[PDB]
Amino acid sequence: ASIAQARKLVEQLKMEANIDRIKVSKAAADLMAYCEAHAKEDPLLTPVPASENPFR
Amino acid sequence: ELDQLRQEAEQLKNQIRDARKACADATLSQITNNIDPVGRIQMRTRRTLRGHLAKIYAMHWGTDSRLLVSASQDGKLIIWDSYTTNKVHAIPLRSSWVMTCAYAPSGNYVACGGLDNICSIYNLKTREGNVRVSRELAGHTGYLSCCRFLDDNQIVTSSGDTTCALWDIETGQQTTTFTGHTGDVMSLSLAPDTRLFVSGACDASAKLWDVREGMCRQTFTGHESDINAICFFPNGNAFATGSDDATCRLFDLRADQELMTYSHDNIICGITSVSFSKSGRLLLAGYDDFNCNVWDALKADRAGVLAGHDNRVSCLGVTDDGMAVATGSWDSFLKIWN
Amino acid sequence: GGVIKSIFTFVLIVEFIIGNLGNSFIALVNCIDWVKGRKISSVDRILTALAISRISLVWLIFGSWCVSVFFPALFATEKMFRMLTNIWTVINHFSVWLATGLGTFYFLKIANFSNSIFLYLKWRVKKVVLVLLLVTSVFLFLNIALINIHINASINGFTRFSSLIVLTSTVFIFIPFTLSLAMFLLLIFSMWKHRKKMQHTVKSVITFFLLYAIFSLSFFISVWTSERLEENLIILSQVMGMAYPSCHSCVLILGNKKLRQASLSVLLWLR
Amino acid sequence: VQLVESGGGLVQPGGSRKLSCSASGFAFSSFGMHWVRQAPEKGLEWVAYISSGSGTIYYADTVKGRFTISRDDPKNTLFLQMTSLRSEDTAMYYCVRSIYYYGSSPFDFWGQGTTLTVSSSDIVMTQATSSVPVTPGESVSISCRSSKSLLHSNGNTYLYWFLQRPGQSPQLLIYRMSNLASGVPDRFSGSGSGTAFTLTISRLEAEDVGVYYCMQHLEYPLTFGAGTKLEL
Amino acid sequence: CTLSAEDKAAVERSKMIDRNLREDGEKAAREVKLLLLGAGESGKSTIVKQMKTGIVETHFTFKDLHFKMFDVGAQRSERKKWIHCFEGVTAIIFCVALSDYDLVLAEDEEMNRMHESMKLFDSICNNKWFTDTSIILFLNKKDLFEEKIKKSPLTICYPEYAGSNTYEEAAAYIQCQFEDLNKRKDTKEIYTHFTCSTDTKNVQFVFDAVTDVIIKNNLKDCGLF
Ligand SMILES: CC(C)CCC[C@@H](C)[C@H]1CC[C@H]2[C@@H]3CC=C4C[C@@H](O)CC[C@]4(C)[C@H]3CC[C@]12C
Ligand SMILES: O=C(O)c1ccccc1Nc1cccc(C(F)(F)F)c1
Repeated sequence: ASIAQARKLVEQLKMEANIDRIKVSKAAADLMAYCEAHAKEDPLLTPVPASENPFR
Repeated sequence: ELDQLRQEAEQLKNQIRDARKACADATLSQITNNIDPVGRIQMRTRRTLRGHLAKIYAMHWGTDSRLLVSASQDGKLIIWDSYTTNKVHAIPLRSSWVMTCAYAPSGNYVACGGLDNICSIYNLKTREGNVRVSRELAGHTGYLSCCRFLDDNQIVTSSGDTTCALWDIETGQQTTTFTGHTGDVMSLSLAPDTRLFVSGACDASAKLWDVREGMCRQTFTGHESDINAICFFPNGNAFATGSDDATCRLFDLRADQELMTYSHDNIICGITSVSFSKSGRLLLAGYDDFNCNVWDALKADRAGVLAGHDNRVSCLGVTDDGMAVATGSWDSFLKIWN
Repeated sequence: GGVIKSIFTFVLIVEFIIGNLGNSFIALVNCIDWVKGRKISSVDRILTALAISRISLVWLIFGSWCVSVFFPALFATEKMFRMLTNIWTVINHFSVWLATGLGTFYFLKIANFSNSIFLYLKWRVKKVVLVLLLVTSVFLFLNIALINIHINASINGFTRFSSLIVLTSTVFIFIPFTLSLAMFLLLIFSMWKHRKKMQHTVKSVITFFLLYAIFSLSFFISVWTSERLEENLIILSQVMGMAYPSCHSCVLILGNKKLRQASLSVLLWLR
Repeated sequence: VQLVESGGGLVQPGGSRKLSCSASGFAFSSFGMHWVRQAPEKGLEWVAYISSGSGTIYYADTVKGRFTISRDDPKNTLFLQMTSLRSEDTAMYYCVRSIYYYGSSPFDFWGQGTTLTVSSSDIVMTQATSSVPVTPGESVSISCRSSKSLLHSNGNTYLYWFLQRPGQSPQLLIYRMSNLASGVPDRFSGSGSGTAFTLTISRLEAEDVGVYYCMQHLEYPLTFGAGTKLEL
Repeated sequence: CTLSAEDKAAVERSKMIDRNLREDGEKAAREVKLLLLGAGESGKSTIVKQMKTGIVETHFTFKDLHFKMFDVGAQRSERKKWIHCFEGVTAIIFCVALSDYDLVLAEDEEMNRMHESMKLFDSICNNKWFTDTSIILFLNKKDLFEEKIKKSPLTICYPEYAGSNTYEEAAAYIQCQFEDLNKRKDTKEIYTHFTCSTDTKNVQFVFDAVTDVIIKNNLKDCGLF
């Protein structure tokens, strides 16, 4: 019955708890590094010359 | 004992919360103090794709960044050439109620579905020259909220029955069913590696499922209302959740917590479609107030406003090369922005 | 003599006041909706076109009256009269046929008859209004040709010719008005039948289409009848043939709901 | 998918005939149709073309006025009415299906064709070789120079390569100078620079034999080439 | 021009697709879509036969008008985020069974079924998406209502009752009570008409309601009101 559902929920929580978590600072640093590395390759962020834009 | 199991679940939740609190020292906002702001981005409507005669509910870009598939309540999928406003072919849907569409990465198949509980996958490249329905996947006891092609043979589809499924095209059966969401699953986004995918649902929760295994690796709950849209970060280590709480949130896979929210006082309406720019510094989200707002990613600042839509914007997408933003809305007008 | 002429001049002045008020009201409120991005349906688009045409026509009529009053040789320099008549005929034809086209729009959008041809025409309101204007351009060209015909016939041999030009333009104007009256009467009949059937299971516009029709018929009778004060029949024709582009605009303001809300907003501004 | 034609044979000169190409196996309403010609021992020449909905009806210079091309969409048939025959029209006529959208494959399928015999500023592309002895399993190149640059401003080259096997109907090989038609082995490839174009065949087989023809598609005159013949 | 022959042909194919889209849209504009709703007992299926998994669509032509009935009772999910999918339906058919005034819900028998129907009617009629959408209310199962009314008064369902236990008075009272939940009285109109299992005339009431609603929509679009 509902006991099986509770056991499944507890097991799912147990497997979700045993994972490798890195520092939030490290995650933000990696995210901003990826944002910077491909920032120049972003036509939306930095509009390309009109001659080089397919959607003239 | 049921009470013992509930106590164990509560202890597990407390331990997860303690781990999340310990793993955080400074928020993403604090770390990005010295980053140069994006600045106001002035974007105009390069193309307007008229032809739909009803509210548009979903729109998906092709890999080639020129072809666009649009689904409307009028019962006809329309494929547009984006460079020059041309209708490639129009597919008359069996069920006029459609709430999702997908363009295969190869470009040969187009998926759709909706309140018919049916994933209709049509083949475009056909000898006969028409567009027949290759498969009609059945097995979801609820509306088809989203559908995304992993490849030409497998499709991930989320339904309102609090489930998602990985269907194989030829067999027509669910290879792997992902269950565990309390509320109706309402949007899904695949990672660039096409190995993990995150589904956001009614329960103010986004669960990151592994396609190959078939279990929810992590669950992130930070919202307070329905989650209507979701989109991966280009890296694959993060994603964005759009809710009815008027705030998008950036969730990091490895940190397993909310990195930063996107809330502003003057906007109280919900969020329907959320996308990302190619570099990831920009988060375009289609809000419920006939507008699309472009936020910074490293900062919770309004980079721009894509005003110009008469009605509710339901679909919002970004090309693979990031040269355009389609922000089709309920007024039956797809709009290409750049 | 002079007293009735002055009274009719005052009537013209007041009806200018009301007509410019109504037309400027309509054009301004719809332009405000346009610039602010508010709702812009087809009915207010047709109303904008109609109001602009009416404002042009009322200015033209008053200009004719002014050159009749400001300087009389400049009211009788002939060639000026030819150009003024041509411009007035173009503008008035456009106004009256756009009014009839708006009537056709209303009838083909609202009426719920069962006639086969009516059903076949019901679903083509934009096509029917465009076709109506295009095919009535033929009547416009025919009218212009006739106007030039009588002007040449009279000049080769003009107040009597004024009584003749008013006659021909009056007949041409009666045609689309008869069409509009038929459409409106049929629309009211269809709505009344529907209301009766659904009970088993507006007024001011009718007053207009009665009183204005009677007034125009009486003017036609006067044209066919005693022409006393020939120097003032021109202004009498001015007031009578320019009354419709003002009172019909007022009827439109009373009718359309957005114009009524704008009138309420103006009244709130008054207090 | 079949496009079998009907009508033809021996005709008294200067008379009139009709060629009926029967459409079956595909949605013929949504496809444009091209009537192309084949002289008894010579190459190809575009003749006529009617688009979907018959809203675009173009003809070659040789067959203006005399010819007529129409389509019965509900009946799924293509009609070519022929008036005022001369001795230059003795030839084999093919009906060709061509769908037109982004990434389409124009001239995808070609009918078998019907033979006709009567009693007694266009881009001129050249294939100067016109004959090249070959051996199986050999990489070969086949060139077709163009008078004007087929590289349109839209960024799409407009050179088509077809193959006609002996005693058969021509089959598409390459469209738009780079793309490969469905059902064609990957050995075939195409290259060019906007004026000079060439096919490359990695390995040659029995199927590869025949005649290869090059088509322009900028202006609707749509001149073919002399073609290159493969001999073992 | 500055276009290729292939490009021009593509534009013409786009024009043909546009013509087909316009023809289909003109056919659908003349067409009428209805949304059929039910609660508790959900006797609408029965009356489904009178005018004739996920969304169930029934097409039927009456007096040259093509109705598209939509039944959604099998959706069984979060209504609020698919209800907006039927914005623009001409009218909403709400079928409530009078027999529910006493029959209680299968779960939580403390709650009356008719009150559950009233709550659903409040949710649908007063919903933000259906501000301009009219409601056609069939108070069906009137035969069983007439059979059972003379056993217990309507106090069991509605204690605030001061009328007799005859069919006509009770029918009027339940009609009025259902209509009282329409907060936006002016924006939308409730067409109420009682039906039974054996009725071949309900199609006529549907047709009258839809023609009234169509005329109202045309009047509003023309700007009369
Ligand atoms: C039946 C009703 C609605 C129409 C009657 C109004 C028409 C016929 C009126 C309105 C404007 C009038 C014109 C206004 C000015 C002049 C200039 C004058 O030197 C000669 C007469 C002339 C040219 C008038 C002739 C009659 C005229 C054209
Ligand atoms: O005003 C005209 O000339 C008119 C003509 C034909 C049909 C309708 C017309 N006007 C109109 C304007 C508002 C309301 C109504 C009506 F109540 F009759 F429907 C009619």
